[PDB]
Amino acid sequence: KKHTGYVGLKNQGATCYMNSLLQTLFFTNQLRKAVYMMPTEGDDSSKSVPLALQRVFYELQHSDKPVGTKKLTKSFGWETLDSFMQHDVQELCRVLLDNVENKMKGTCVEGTIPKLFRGKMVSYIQCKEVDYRSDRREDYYDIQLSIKGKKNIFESFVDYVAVEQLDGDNKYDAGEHGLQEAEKGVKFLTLPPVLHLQLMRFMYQTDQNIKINDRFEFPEQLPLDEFLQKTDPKDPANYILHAVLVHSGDNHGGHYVVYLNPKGDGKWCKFDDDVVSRCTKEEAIEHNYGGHCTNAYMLVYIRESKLSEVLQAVTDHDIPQQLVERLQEEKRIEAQK
Repeated sequence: KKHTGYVGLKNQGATCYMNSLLQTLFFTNQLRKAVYMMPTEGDDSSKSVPLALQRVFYELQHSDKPVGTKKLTKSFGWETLDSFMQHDVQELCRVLLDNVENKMKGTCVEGTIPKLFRGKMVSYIQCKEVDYRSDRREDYYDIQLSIKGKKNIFESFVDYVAVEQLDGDNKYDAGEHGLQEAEKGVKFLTLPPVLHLQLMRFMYQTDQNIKINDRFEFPEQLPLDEFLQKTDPKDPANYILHAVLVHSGDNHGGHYVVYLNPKGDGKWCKFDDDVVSRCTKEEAIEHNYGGHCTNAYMLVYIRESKLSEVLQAVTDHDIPQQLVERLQEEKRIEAQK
């Protein structure tokens, strides 16, 4: 806190990726401000995920001491020894962001989650020998990128938009045209201001969940224009690395950490539960490539054109005085035992 200006989160069990994700969301300043503005005055403290996230964020903004998350884990009901071990980071991110997206309905920050995180892609099936095509628009809040046998993020995105062949016994049911040989793939229509990329190191013969510790390179600056169906000359898809969520160890267990440059200025900090320290750019990026068991499993990028708005400064006045009073009360009631 005193070294860095940022406070850590308590170790309170095998919550795995949770503390890492919480710092990542907290330092999505535009999301943080919108989270503070949610009308939770009449919410039950034991049950409200929205209020629970306001508390963690408030504590992360104000506290000099490591911040606790028991009321938050309670609120979305992941309380068992291995509850976080049975889920992955994108599943947790969906729970938190869905709950927060609901409460923002009928408020000045409605549709903050889609605005920040939601992109558009087209899933197509095109028949080869008959004139039939099926195009369906899909929304995504995150991308699961294949890393096995891939050297870098570029090769992952190439693999993601690669054409799959439907041949032989795997022919596509084209209705009136019967079974048909077809091509199946996805194209990107839009990339969102805040890009959540999970690296599929943790995957499912042998009936075992395994961790791939192979070298996988990701850059500081990531150009994605070449993966868009139609690019905008005014707004190119140039992305800036904001967060590197790191796991040290193997499939069964290990240590979770997040590297952030919160202001998007290339000044990196390591967030290790209660311990926040300054680190080199090299430690945050290159040292988490893995290869020949400490490596990245999730990357956050922010679109260069949206960086200053996404990372817009947060002051103490951005927290509604009502909300401040309710958490001020909670801290006083607990200080009576």
